[PDB]
Amino acid sequence: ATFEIVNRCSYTVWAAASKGDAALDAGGRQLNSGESWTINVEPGTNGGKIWARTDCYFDDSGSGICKTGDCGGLLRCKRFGRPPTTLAEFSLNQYGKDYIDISNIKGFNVPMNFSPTTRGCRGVRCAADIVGQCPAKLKAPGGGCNDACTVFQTSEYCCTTGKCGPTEYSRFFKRLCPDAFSYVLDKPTTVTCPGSSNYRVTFCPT
Repeated sequence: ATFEIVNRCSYTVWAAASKGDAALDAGGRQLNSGESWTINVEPGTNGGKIWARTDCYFDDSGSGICKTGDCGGLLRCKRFGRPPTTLAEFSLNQYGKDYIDISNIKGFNVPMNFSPTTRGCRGVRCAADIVGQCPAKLKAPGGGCNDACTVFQTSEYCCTTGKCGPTEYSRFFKRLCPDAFSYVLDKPTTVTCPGSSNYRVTFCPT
């Protein structure tokens, strides 16, 4: 499957793509404002994610740091990134269908649209100014708007036992972005697409 990753932000981002235990494609790349990078993701990939990283520095070997979404200091991510990260999440060719969503469960750094470029389903979007509107206690000094699990490490926010409810913090993410997961047990906003669809992830769509 192809994923064109487009940075419409006025700032550089470093795109990242991983399934948690491995890179997808090269795993990451710099995207200056306006740039597009197309990756190939193997059919059947389960639990893939794409995200933006901000404020990165990498040496010539591809090792370094980012302020949001850093993945073990690598340009080319093999693992998931450090919150806060707005997440484009997907599982492909799962009993013949693909499934896509956006999640704020690991916080929000950069607005995003995640849409198919082929027929048969809708896209999803979280493009509101969550960083600007972020509750004081969730603001990350390194940049972005943390989720409450990251900040407070409670069973309720982290849904550790699988029984949690919505919270004042989750409700903030949900109010700003109804179409994204705001906590683990949120009413799903996952979209079913035809198996083997192709996609575009656009940072700063609006």
